[PDB]
This record gives sequence, C-alpha cells and structure tokens, in this order.
Amino acid sequence: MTPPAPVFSFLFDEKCGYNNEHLLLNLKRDRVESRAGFNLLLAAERIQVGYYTSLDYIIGDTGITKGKHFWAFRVEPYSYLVKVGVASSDKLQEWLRFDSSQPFTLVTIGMQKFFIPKSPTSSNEPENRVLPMPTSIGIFLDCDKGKVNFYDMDQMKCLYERQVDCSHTLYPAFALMGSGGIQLEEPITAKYLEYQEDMAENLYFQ
Repeated sequence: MTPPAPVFSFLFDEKCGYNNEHLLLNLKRDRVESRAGFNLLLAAERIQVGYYTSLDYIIGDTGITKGKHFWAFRVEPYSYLVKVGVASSDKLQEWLRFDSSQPFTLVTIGMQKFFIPKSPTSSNEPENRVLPMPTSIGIFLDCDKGKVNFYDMDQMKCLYERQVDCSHTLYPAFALMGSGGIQLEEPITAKYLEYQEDMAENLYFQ
C-alpha cells in the first residue's frame, strides 16, 4: 500500500499557543517558517557571542484518537534544526509555554540530513545514524498497533519505526529552531480534483 493508510487532512493550529515571535504561518496555514524575529534583530548589536534560541513547537489542528493515519511534508533543505512526529496533549504543555508507554516521538532534520534517533531490537545489519533528507517525508500513525513509521517518499522506504502510546489523543507535532521551514503536502489525487473544479467553474469565453 503506497501510502500505507488513508491521507489525514489538517493545517497548522494558529490557536495552539505557538511562539509567533519566531514562527510565521503562511496565508493557508499549510507552511510554517522559523525566523529570528524583530526583537532579536533590532537588538543584534547586543549579540557578540551568541543567544539562547528556543525550540518552538507547533501542532496540527486535528487530533487522532484511533485508526491508521498518513501525512507528508517537505522540510527546507537549509533548515538549522527541525523535529517532526507526534505528541499527546500531556507532552505538549511541557513544550508549549519501553518505547510503547512513551506518548510522543520525534525525528530530527537539519543540514539537509535525516537523523535516526536510535536502532534497538534489530541487529540484522549496521544501519546509518545519518541519511540524506528526503525532499518529501511521510508519517504513518497506527493507533491499533501503537506504532509510528517515518518514510522517505522519494524512495518509498521506511527510515524509522517506533512503538508509541496511543491511549490519549495524538497530534501531528513539529518544532523549529534557527531558520527553517515545513510545508504540508497534499496527495496528487487532491490536485487532479482541484483541476476538475477549476475547469468546471472558471473556464470562460473571451
């Protein structure tokens, strides 16, 4: 099953209390960018050594309680440090100011590289800690099995797979630090339906 599950449709939650000094949502709320922001840059003469840069989290606007759900996104290749995965409401309150009984999961992206958190319970063959960043990354959350899988959509290949606690509501979760960007992707099937609509509604005579 190419997308292993039904495509889960959502947008970035403008109301989750994200840090809007450092994170900017685009007009559709389907892209988030990390920025230094005005307060830092207007005070930049004071910075000669460095600065404590917060990791700024944001979640999707729609929760998962049950079932199998898939979604995909593009991380900007230049991104300093980005995390992507899932998080329960409990964990979110910390971030927003055995594996199976851990209620979140994140992989780290940066420098156009995908970082595999760990490989336990799989001695088969030495696996890379660093992979090239896929132009498009997929997540499959299976609440029945309590598993989350991360996919390189360029190669159609699972990169990482982990037990996760689904006893409570889970949200698509993201975090950005330094400059970076994440764009939520729509399946090509959505594009072909958009085209039908544009031709049906918006094709006039001269």
